[PDB]
Formats: sequence, structure tokens, C-alpha cells
Amino acid sequence: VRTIKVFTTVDNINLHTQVVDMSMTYGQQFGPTYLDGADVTKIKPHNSHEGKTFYVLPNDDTLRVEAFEYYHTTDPSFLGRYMSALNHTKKWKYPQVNGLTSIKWADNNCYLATALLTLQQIELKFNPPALQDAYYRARAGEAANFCALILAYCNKTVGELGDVRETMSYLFQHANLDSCKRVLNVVCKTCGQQQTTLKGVEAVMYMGTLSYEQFKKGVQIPCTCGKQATKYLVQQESPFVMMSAPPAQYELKHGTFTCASEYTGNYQCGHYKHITSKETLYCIDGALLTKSSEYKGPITDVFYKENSYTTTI
Amino acid sequence: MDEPLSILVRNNKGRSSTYEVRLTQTVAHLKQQVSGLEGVQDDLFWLTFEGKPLEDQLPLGEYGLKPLSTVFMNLRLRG
Ligand SMILES: [Zn+2]
Repeated sequence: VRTIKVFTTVDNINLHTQVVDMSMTYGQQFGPTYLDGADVTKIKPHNSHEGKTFYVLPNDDTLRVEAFEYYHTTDPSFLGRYMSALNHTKKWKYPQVNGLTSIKWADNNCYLATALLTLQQIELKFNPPALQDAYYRARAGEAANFCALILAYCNKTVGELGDVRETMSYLFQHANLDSCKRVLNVVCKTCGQQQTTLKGVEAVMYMGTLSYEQFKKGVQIPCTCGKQATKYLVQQESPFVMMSAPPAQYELKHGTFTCASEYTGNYQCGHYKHITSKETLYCIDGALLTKSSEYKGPITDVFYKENSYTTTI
Repeated sequence: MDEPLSILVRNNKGRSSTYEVRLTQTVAHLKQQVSGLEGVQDDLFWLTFEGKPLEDQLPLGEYGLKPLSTVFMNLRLRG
């Protein structure tokens, strides 16, 4: 009976020697099994496979612990989802545009390219080692692993239409945002004043206006009495803020923001581009790059640099 | 134990509505209720609680939802 030596893994760091019977499929021996993203569950070992590393699902305590320590998830299917994405993302191209890793268009991935470009421009430290490592490689220009992990964490598949805001929502859960703090005040001429403090993710995201300045000055929102109260920013402690709104024509002025998302289309179906403010305004559309001194277009999300802000109100 | 509780879900325009739920039931069941009440297809939005997005397959209890918690209904873009 012919056999071969292979290694199994869930993290590609800790390897586990296995001797496999060449007359049985990988699936019969390991369960779902992947070779560099390819599903080999129904395949029998090939001679050329000797000494290769295969991903398996975390099907015992040691692998469960390794997988949790690396990915900070215990969803048993996470690895399979990651591998399926990776089988595609390893085939995408990742052009360097103005020093940032982008993604050449494939598989309706404009939203991921915009998210990735954004991530490379805001100060954010991921908690799972998987994301730290993959982000380092993606900045080195090999972003396949990072993008497949994004898809896996968001429970989206390759080819699926995506939302940038939702993607960031998923990704921030896996970031160290503990020392982020936001203080808001809401003033109603009827009801009086109520201060609120927000921490972590809720401290860096707002949906309703694109303008950080407007958020500092005040936005009108409904109160529980029915009048219009004013919500304004009292204090901000974070390395960035994200201001979001339904897509609307908005003028981006060089030097007044970090980067922004543009959505052209309709809620049901549409297209993202990325705008970044450098020496001028650069519009990145996957591999494509254009530049301009001014900008007006359908913006949905704007990111701003921050350190510490306190109102004079 | 595991008695039904009422939570709030605030839509994209700002109106909250009450929903009787049980922490044992899945996010997807709450999502069906919200779709029915708001008249928005459940593919068109995602739910968040205290910033964290709610995954359809998990039971609401996984998220520490307490009586009169407010979930936020976020209109989703398909870019
Ligand atoms: Zn009021």
C-alpha cells in the first residue's frame, strides 16, 4: 500500500505531519481539504503532493485553538470560506497606483478595491494575526490573502456585489479601537440637553452627513417629542473618522479629507471608485488612475484624519 | 426562562419600531420581521447592534441584546 507524507495546517505556520493512503481521497482522511485554495476533498493523493501543505478544517482541539489564535473566530466553516475566496483572489492582479496596492477589476470587486485602498490610508491595527500578516503582505503588493480574508470575515463570496460601509463595519470589529472616544451633545429647545459617550467602532462611524465640519457645527435630527434637535460633536479621540451618507453629489476639496468613496449607480446595482487627496486629487478605479485639481461627484463615504478634537461650543 | 422580550429596530429614516423576539431565535428571523414591517426586502439592508453587524445564522442572544435594545437598520449598497 503506497502512502506519502504531507503537512496539514489551519494557519500556514504550525504544520502537522500526516501520512496519507494514496487509495483514498483527501476528504475521506481529513475532511474538506484545500491545496493553495483549491478544493482537493474529492481527489486522491498525487505523487507530486509529497511534502506540500494542505489546509483542513479545524476538526480537533489543537486545530481549533490554532485557528482561533490566528483568525480570532471559531466558526468551523471560516477556513473553507477563506480557501474558496483565496482560490479566486490568488488570480487577481494588484497594481501599484501612486504607491498604494489596488485591485485590477475582476469578479465585481470594485468595493473591495476601494476598501483596500482606504485601509492603506488610515491608522488601524488589526487584532487577529491573520489580518496583521495579510495586511503586511498586501502593502508589500501581494494582497490575495488579505482580500480573501476580508471576504471570509464579511461572509461574502467572490463575485458578490459589496458595500464599502458594511465591509468596514465587519473589519473594524477586528481592529484595536479601544482607545477611541466620541462625545456628542443633543440639544432640543423643548427637551433640553443630553450628552452621550461612544467608544470603539461607534466612535469612528457616523451615517447621515459626509461633512466632518458639519458634524462639528451640528446636524438636525428628530427628537422623541417630534421637534428637530441639534446633534453636534463635543469631543473626538481617534486616529481617523468615517463620515457616511446616502450617495449624493458632493464637492471634494484637495487637502480637506484623507480619502473618499464614490458610488455611481443605483442602490440595487452600482460602481465604486476611490478618491484620495495627495499632492492633487487622484481617482483610482481598480488599475485605472486619473487626477484632477478639483472634484465633484456622487460621494457616499469620506474618511478624515484626526488626533484629538474639542469643540469651542 | 428565555421569555420573550421587546427590542427596537430604528430604520434609515429614524423611526424605531418594537419587535417581540426571543434571544434563542436567529438574526435572520428578526430580519424577516423587520423586512415585513418596513416593506424593504431583507437583501437590501443589514443590521447592527452597538456598532457590530448581526450575522443571520447566529441567535440574537450571542449579541447581548437586552429588553428595549435598539438595533440599527442600515440600507445596503450593491457596488
Ligand atoms: Zn424634543
